Amino acid sequence: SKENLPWVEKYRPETLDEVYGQNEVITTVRKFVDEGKLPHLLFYGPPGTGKTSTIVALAREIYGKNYSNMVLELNASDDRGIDVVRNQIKDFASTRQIFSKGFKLIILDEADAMTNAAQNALRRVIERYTKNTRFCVLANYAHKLTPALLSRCTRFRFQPLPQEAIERRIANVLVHEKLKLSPNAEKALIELSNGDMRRVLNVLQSCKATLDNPDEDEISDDVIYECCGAPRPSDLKAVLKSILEDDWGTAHYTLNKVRSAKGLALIDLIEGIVKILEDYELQNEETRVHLLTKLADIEYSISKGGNDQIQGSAVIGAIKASFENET
Amino acid sequence: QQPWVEKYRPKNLDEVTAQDHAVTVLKKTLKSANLPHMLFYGPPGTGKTSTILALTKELYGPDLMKSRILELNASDERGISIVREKVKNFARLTVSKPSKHDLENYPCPPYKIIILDEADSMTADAQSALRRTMETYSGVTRFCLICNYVTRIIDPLASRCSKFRFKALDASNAIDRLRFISEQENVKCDDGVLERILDISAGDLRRGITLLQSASKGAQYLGDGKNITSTQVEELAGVVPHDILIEIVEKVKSGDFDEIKKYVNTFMKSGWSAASVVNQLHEYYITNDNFDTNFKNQISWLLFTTDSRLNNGTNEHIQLLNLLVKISQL
Amino acid sequence: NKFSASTVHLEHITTALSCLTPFGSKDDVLIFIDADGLSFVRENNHVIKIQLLLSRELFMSYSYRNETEDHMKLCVKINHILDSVSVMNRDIVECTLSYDGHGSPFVLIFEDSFISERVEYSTYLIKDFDTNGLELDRERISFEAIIKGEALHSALKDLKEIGCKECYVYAKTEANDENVFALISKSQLGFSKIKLPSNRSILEKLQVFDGDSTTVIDGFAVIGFFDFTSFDKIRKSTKIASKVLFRMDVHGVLSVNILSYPGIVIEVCMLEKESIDEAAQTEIELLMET
Amino acid sequence: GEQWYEKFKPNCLEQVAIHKRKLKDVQEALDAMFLPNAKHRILLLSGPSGCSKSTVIKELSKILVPKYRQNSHKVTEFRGDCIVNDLPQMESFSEFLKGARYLVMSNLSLILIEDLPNVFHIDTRRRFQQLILQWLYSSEPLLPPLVICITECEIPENDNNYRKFGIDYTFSAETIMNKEILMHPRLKRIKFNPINSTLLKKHLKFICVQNMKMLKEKNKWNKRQEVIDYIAQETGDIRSAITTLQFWATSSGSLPISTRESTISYFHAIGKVIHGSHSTNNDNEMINNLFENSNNLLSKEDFKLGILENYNTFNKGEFSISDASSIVDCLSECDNMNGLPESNEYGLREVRKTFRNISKQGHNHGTVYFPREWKVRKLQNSFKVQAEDWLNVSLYKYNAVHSFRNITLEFGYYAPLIRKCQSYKK
Amino acid sequence: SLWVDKYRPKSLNALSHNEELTNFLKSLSDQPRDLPHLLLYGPNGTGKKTRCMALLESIFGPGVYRLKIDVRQFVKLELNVVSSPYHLEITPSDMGNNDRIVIQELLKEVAQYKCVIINEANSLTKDAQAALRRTMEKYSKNIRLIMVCDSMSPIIAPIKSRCLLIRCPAPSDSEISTILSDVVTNERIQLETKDILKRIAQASNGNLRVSLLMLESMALNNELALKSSSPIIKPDWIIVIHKLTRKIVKERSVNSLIECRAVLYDLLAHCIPANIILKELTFSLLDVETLNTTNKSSIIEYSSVFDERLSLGNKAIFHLEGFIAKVMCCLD
DNA sequence: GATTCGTATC
DNA sequence: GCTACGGCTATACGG
Ligand SMILES: Nc1ncnc2c1ncn2[C@@H]1O[C@H](COP(=O)(O)OP(=O)(O)OP(O)(O)=S)[C@@H](O)[C@H]1O
Ligand SMILES: Nc1ncnc2c1ncn2[C@@H]1O[C@H](COP(=O)(O)OP(=O)(O)OP(O)(O)=S)[C@@H](O)[C@H]1O
Ligand SMILES: Nc1ncnc2c1ncn2[C@@H]1O[C@H](COP(=O)(O)OP(=O)(O)OP(O)(O)=S)[C@@H](O)[C@H]1O
Ligand SMILES: Nc1ncnc2c1ncn2[C@@H]1O[C@H](COP(=O)(O)OP(=O)(O)O)[C@@H](O)[C@H]1O
Ligand SMILES: [Mg+2]
Ligand SMILES: [Mg+2]
Ligand SMILES: [Mg+2]
Repeated sequence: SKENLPWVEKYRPETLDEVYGQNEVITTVRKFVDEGKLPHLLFYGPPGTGKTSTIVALAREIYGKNYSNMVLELNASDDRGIDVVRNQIKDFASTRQIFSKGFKLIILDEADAMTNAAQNALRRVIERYTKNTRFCVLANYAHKLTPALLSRCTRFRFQPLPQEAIERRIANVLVHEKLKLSPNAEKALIELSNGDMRRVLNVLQSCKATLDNPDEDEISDDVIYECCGAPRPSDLKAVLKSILEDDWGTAHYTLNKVRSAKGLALIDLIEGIVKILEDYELQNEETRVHLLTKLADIEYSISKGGNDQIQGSAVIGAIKASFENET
Repeated sequence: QQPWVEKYRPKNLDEVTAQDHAVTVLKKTLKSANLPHMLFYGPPGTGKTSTILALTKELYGPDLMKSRILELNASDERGISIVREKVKNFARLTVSKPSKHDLENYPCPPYKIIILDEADSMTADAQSALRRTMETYSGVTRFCLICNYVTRIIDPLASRCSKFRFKALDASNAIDRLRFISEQENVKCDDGVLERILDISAGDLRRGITLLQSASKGAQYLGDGKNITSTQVEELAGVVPHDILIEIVEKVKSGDFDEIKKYVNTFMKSGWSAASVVNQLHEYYITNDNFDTNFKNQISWLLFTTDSRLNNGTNEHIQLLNLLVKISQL
Repeated sequence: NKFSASTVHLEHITTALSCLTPFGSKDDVLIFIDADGLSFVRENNHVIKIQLLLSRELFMSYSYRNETEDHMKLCVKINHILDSVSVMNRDIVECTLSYDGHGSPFVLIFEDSFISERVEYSTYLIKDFDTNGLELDRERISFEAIIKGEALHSALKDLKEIGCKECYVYAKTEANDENVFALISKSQLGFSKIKLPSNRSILEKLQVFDGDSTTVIDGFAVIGFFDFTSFDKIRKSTKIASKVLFRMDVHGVLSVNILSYPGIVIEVCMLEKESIDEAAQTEIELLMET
Repeated sequence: GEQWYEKFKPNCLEQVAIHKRKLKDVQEALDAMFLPNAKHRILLLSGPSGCSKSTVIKELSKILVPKYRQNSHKVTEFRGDCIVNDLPQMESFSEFLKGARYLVMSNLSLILIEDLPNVFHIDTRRRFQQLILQWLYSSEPLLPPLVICITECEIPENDNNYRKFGIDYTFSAETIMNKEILMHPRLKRIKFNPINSTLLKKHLKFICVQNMKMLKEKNKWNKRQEVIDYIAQETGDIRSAITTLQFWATSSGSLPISTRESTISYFHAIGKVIHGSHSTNNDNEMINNLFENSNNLLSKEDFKLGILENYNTFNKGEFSISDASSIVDCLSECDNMNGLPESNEYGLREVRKTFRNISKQGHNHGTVYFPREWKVRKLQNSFKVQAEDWLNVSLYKYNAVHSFRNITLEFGYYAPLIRKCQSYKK
Repeated sequence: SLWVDKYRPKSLNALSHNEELTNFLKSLSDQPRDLPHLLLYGPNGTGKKTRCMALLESIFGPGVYRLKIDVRQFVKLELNVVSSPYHLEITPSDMGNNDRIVIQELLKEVAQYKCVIINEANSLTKDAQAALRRTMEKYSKNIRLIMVCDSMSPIIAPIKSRCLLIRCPAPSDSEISTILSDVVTNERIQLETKDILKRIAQASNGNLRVSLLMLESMALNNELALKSSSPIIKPDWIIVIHKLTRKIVKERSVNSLIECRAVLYDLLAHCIPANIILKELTFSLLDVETLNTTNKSSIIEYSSVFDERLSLGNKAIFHLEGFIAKVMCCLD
């Protein structure tokens, strides 16, 4: 029944050896568990970095056949108020071991979305039952956590997945699904994911769906761009060239052609232009300020809706005005 | 009877036009059973609800639809308590056993779909409870989040759900559908018509269908039997006539504050909308080759700022007067 | 239908299901269905588990037409089922418990000639964890005691009345045919103990082992520190019981078998609190010397 | 072997650390409330913490209650910790007030209510308000005098979801007692002020002279004067001052002297934002300390309205119009930030910076006032009632609907000059 | 009783001030079955509500102008409701911010081509519109909403997409003068000359309601007569705004700013909308001949910035005082 | 914290 | 017949 699953859920690692990328964290937690003592962990980083697939694999490797009665998992999908923390967590972390297997792991996923009162009531539970219970905290935003809670928690930072790890996972997915992927399409997947395994898995699933024959046909870069409606680098470069060099009429015509022939959204083009403009000379310091401020204002306006033609004209005019400080 | 928008709503996935990528992904996953969590987004009136309803009726069938589909939108409460109780309980429920007829004439996938339309209006507090809900109950339940602004969707939910974007229905996308509707409704139009309808209804087809229906009703009431002209659908939509626009431009050229204020007062007396006149001014000024680059940049930024202010819900008169004064003093 | 069982007596099954009321009042329960009968397993906070068995002989039209699975499991709520089985009577209401395999409601058809009430409940997926985790190990049983239901029920009611924030279990046997079994309560009033009688009518048997379940030792006291919020979960279960059997091993797992067709068997398991304070055990031992 | 705020406690009225005028007015009010006539029934004492708001009532009762009592001495303080078996916690105060009304003749005893019931809970709060309201309006010919010492304190930040407001911000008398009680003719609210430096120094010197052997033994009697001056100048709390003095004296070392930090009042905070602080000449430090110590006051929209309504006090309002324009523009910008703490920081930093570059010596300043927004909202509610009545009578006579906007703009003004001007003719 | 209600047309043919709009309404009423959701946008005083009433009478026959006032209750939001045969009135003014729940309940109760009229749709909050964008689309077989608003700018894009845009131009001077002549013919006032009606029309700025009310007020003041030099009875708040404009253009000081703030507080206590207060202050400031073109441009720029700020803000006093301070600094 | 008035005292 | 108990209920508190 695992085939009738999304690729982001049936490719979830079950062992620590399948969690690519976070090599330092994996090695450190392996040393901790091999040496017995495991400090109170706190996993932080961008979403989709493997902060849950790592802790669940660690729990499975520690409590073999006992992942159920030794691990208590609470997330934002369930209530985690004062009453919950003071009753359920306390009762679970205050009782003796089932078979004297070790310590009782408590996984608190998405602990950032927790009230400060609960985060302060949890600290004494963490410190007073640390002999037989070790707490793990998963959070994407560190500012939501009490500084004392951060103090009484060893911090492991799950950085965005490097290119090598995502490439290895893509290779494994290709082998498991009997698929073919072009290297350019793989690089496009790398740049689209921007450090997120779930994005890569979803785009690969959509590409396999988009193929007439998922067996004898290879997922090309054009498929990877069409399945997500993302702008190709060529059209972004053409738009940037038209805005920077040609007059106002031809630049507007090119922008309309690019956004119409492929249906590309304006915000995606704005992000692409921002990325292509980062590795630019721009000797004058005012050009950078004008570009960043005007493009951020236009992106904020787009996030609230409006007239796409006016916003595109604003983009063109802003870029031209910012690059007039060049000469 | 029924409005033309609801009368020609796509019933099956083969009727949704110009959304080729998402619709073909859904059609291909219809054969299989690996449909992932979906995040439909795009301009208003692009065919998200129609597409999801068509997929729902194709996968399960009318009888299985009620027992295997839950729909929640802005019309109902979607708070943190609702997400925590109703959505979670529905997802936990085992999928109902299809009947023999359902298995014979429908794919009947082993999962069920929770449709959360207009999800951009859901608070970030209630969007954090869906994260694990759409992840642990993934092999028995599927989630379809529909919204107009992806920015309102938190990053975790956007990462968990597949990103399907619905393209804007321009005059080269929904023209076939509009012509089909006109032919089915026996509508007489001149050459070039329905193109202005798609252009005025930019990034939307429901507005275009409504405009076509209103023009058809007007033509029927007239009794002349002649085809519908472009100026009719232009005036009916609310587009400012070109003579009024050129008079506005001429008043702008003569940088007299009193004359501009008087003519803006007269224009607001006429009752036109600020958004339409601003859009038409943009189309006139940007396209005109007589102006130079610096003036075009400044006027583009001024129009952007004016539209941003108007979208916030401000007085049209003051914004229009300030914009025209700025254009005059340029 | 794969499963279909008809019963005429509803008060018995009503009381059996109401024995699970002190647990989660409105939550999910798991129902295993096999040839022997149907069972009800409820677990709270992974610290206490209760199992209720209803034998085939209790019913009168047990079929179990399923063949593809040895046992059939389904997850449903508790409040709705208890309310349905609380139909009482005026003419016997013959229940028609049924379950048509996967993706089918657990239908409870009640027929009373004049009334043809039919109730259906949708099934939830699974508790999704290894339920058999609270089972005691039958090699290191520290002590094994049997107490009548009324005495234990009265003791638990008395503890509930006086608060009893935390509870202790004291068991000791002497070679002079003097066996002591009592419960200590850490309540707002301090440390209060309830000494059960040594008479065989109340305490039929008490054997304190040495972690081997075979050798009986004398003079050694087994201390069990259990949170009362889980110890009162079987307070009403012993009210309808005749004999109650106690079993605790060195792993800090309590096992209470409740028995009242061969009746109803209620097999519950409890975890033991970690007993952080070292002087707590010492002061309990000192108090027990009086 | 005990705390110095005890043992060295006042024994007579003279020892009480209170100003002469405050003592005389409190004694006058008590003497008026002990007469057979009952012009004033309750005395609502209020003030900051530890401002001799409790130690004076007992001393007054020592020489007042026995004089007017009958023959055939102290207070009857309400204990909020007595959990009666067959009595709900709300009914505890009800029983207290219903049994304290029997002390009139031969049983006279002042009723002191310092520890209020859990007024943070809405139900018992309104029950207490009703109970004290019944006391004022009671048909009882004779009632004993009653004193409610509401110690005002700034309630800190809390995790309560909404629970209205007022009692979640401050513990003042207005947040417990309602407007009907405050404006009642039989209520006399005598507010108290922080203890002045002179009386604090006098009482600290009295404590020091009453115990000097250990002071000279620990080479502290010669350093006593500086310690007393610093303690009496840093805090206005007598009990806290005595505790700090005891802690310093009993200690043996070089531990710095510290005391509780007072919370800046609303008008005080407005003055600090507008004018500045003489203690600290660094704007950043002052603003940071103000936000850290009192963030429950700078977060309310009243403080921004307070600045808007009170920035015209600098130099009596003779400052440049550009400064006022900048201040109001930044206030509007902060209002346009949906209450972010950054907006709260900026809206005060800009005002303080603007009022620093134009600070001119020898310029008299005016007085401040609370923002005139409650009056405006009451007038708006009155206009709402008027418009509702006009639209109600309009629809009842003729079938014509009129939008509330048009009623405010056109109908409301012309309705009198039409209807009543034709009533003249009839 | 009132002349506005006395001379209110009760049918499509009775309407004689738009012509083209009346013909379009006839076209819409020719087929009452396929009635799309209608959104009337135009200047206030045009007669959009009267046009909606006339259209409903055309669809639902006579008796539309009936007035079945009743009181409802929502959770205690006890908003009054004006019911009529196949016609219900909803005013977003009576419930600000909290309008979503009450409009949801009213819509679901009406659903049970019934028409519900929601005037001044601009006052609807972004949440009520969020509910309505699905309420209209879902139950579009048993209810047809018709909404009239002054300007559709604060209306979300989906609602404008699902509804039909119909423009209602303000009455012209000649036709409104003709309407005034008909009024003074039906109830004789013995006008000295018809020029006074034209001057009243010019002083109404296309607001027929304002023209009728001021004509009735002047007739009552002059004892059912009219005079060539009869004073124009403008609303009091407009006079107060003109006085405030004079104070601003005369006293450029901080004490004058305090006086202006007091005047603004009085205006707000008169329940006058802040946006229209800012608009009238700006336009009165632009009418002063002493100020030069640069000053007027600065005035209009500040007005735009501060009305945007007021739209994106809770407290209205701050923005008005800021605009006054900015214009005062510009003057000197 | 700033203003105005008011005693009380060295 | 009265009891001791099961179910009902008014309710102070809960979050
Ligand atoms: N290192 C990895 N190697 C392979 N797949 C990975 C890796 N990290 C994440 N994934 C995949 O991404 C999915 C989501 O990751 P999770 O660990 O469940 O969530 P997360 O990474 O903690 O992000 P958040 O903050 O919880 S939304 C997993 O189920 C895997 O399929
Ligand atoms: N791709 C399409 N093909 C055919 N008709 C379409 C398409 N997209 C939209 N429509 C028409 O649009 C109407 C229904 O659109 P909806 O899907 O309800 O709007 P939407 O895409 O959900 O945008 P909203 O309502 O602002 S969330 C019907 O009249 C359809 O015929
Ligand atoms: N000279 C003195 N003057 C005043 N209080 C004194 C003095 N010497 C000792 N004390 C003690 O200091 C304390 C001050 O009590 P009060 O201030 O009257 O009570 P309070 O004002 O109600 O304080 P709160 O509001 O409860 S914090 C009492 O405990 C007194 O016994
Ligand atoms: N065609 C017309 N002829 C005469 N009077 C009219 C006409 N249309 C509208 N009116 C007048 O307008 C008044 C109502 O205006 P209203 O609908 O409130 O305007 P708005 O919809 O702009 O608020 C009525 O009193 C009526 O006398
Ligand atoms: Mg996770
Ligand atoms: Mg939709
Ligand atoms: Mg006291």
